[PDB]
Amino acid sequence: FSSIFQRQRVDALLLDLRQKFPPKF
Amino acid sequence: QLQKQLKEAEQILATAVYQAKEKLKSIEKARKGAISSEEIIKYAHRISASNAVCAPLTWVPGDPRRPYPTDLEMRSGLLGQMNN
Amino acid sequence: DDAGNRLRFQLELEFVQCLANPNYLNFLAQRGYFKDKAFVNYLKYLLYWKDPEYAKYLKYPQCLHMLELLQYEHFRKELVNAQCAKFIDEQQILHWQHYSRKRMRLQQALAEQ
Amino acid sequence: MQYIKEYTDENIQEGLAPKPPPPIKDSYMMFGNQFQCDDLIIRPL
Amino acid sequence: HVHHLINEYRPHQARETLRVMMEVQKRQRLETAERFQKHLERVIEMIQNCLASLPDDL
Amino acid sequence: MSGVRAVRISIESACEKQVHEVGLDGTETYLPPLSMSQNLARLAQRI
Amino acid sequence: ARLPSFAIPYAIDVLTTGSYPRLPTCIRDKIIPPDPITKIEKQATLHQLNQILRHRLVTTDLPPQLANLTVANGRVKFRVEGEFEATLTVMGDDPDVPWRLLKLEILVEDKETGDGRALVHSMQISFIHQLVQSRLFADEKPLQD
Amino acid sequence: NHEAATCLEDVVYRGDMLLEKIQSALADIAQSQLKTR
Repeated sequence: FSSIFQRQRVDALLLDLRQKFPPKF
Repeated sequence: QLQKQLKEAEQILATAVYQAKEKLKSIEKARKGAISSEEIIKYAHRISASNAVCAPLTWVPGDPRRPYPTDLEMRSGLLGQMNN
Repeated sequence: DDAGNRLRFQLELEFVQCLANPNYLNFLAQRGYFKDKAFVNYLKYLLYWKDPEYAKYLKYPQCLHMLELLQYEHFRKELVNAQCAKFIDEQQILHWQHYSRKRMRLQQALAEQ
Repeated sequence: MQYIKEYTDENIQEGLAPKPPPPIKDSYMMFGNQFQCDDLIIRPL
Repeated sequence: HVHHLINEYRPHQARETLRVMMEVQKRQRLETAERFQKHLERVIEMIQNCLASLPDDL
Repeated sequence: MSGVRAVRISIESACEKQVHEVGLDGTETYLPPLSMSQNLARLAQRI
Repeated sequence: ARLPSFAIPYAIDVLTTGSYPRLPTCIRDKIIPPDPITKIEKQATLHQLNQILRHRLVTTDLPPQLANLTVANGRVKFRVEGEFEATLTVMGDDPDVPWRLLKLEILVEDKETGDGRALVHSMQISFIHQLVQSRLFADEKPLQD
Repeated sequence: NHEAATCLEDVVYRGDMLLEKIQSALADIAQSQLKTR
């Protein structure tokens, strides 16, 4: 019968965006 | 004020012609079929001379009179006689 | 060869009239002809009585009604139980009384007044 | 009952190989136990 | 003799009833007909007052 | 009968009332919705 | 000697229709699954969606800066050509509906920063998508905010 | 019943030529406000 091996600074400054724009409910 | 009069005057008109255009197309489908009344009477006499497509006035559970012809009309039907 | 046309017409007529019997299709079901590839090719073909020209020789309604259920092939894998075939049979006869039940209420309405 | 095979493969074909429609029967019809022919008398007197 | 004489209204009943419902749909065709002029001239007067108010709005 | 002709006159079936489900001893229930432009919303909810 | 009824009506259903409406519809309703949307009707309903969208926006509070759009094919195609393209479609009727963010893409790009990859993963696209949609389900004023 | 079809269809046609004109009288000012922008 992967990564660009620049995501670490991409996510780091994206982390800076999360502490400025957090997710909002 | 001229355009807001213009949009709303047509808005009621659009509603007024919506039911109108609904009414125009409803009669478009009504007249497509037309059959003479005499063979209309004769056909209802044929397919239900006995209570065949319509039920009898007194029907009880266990009547062999069914919308399907049941086995008595099949074996007495012509298929059950000429080949089997 | 007028013999072939008439004889086949009445043979194929009673086949859907035999197919109008819900218990006959149940008899197909324990016989397991619902999944036969020749028969599913045949039963898709069998759908040519829907026109009124061939239906003036056709006399009973639910032959065409339950044949279309078989077309989806979902209905064909069931009916191995006789209880669902009986349920189809019982609801068909529970609504064949429609004209009788409609006429008796209007007769009751006219008798009450 | 009986299974039919003579004309089942006749009509699953190509072109006009499926049979043409039969003409309107203007003679005896053999439906069922009755005859139900055309132009019959409605009732005997 | 008594039983054959009484049954004569089985094709006769069909002639009254096939008539009587279809003047109601004719009536429904009719009562929607003057519905149409009561609708078409009721929006011409809508056009008329809008055209009457057309220069007066200046 | 009586030599009446065959012509094509319109006859509309009594489609005022429909039947869906039969209760005990008759008395069915009658349900046409006949909705307005709300029907346009449902075809876009599946979208 | 007695004779039964004949009934003309049912003869109309047999002859004029190839289907029989005085058969119990609940058999097919309970067992047989339904049928989807067909052709030659979706074009009209989409153009109905075309009209209600082009009248929604002339009513709803529009930000007039740069958002050129075409409401064609049921999607408004919300786009400013520098950074933003999305297809927003009303899920229901005209007046009080929220929106949905049916498609999302970003017009910002570079050809040598990433390793020949889309610099953004699709999981952020969804992470924005519901963030728009949860706040579209928070039912705010849709266009300005 | 034959003439009722004709009497109905004639006022339908009065609706038909009137709606075709005013939908164009809708349309000619409908796209006119597009190019106003």
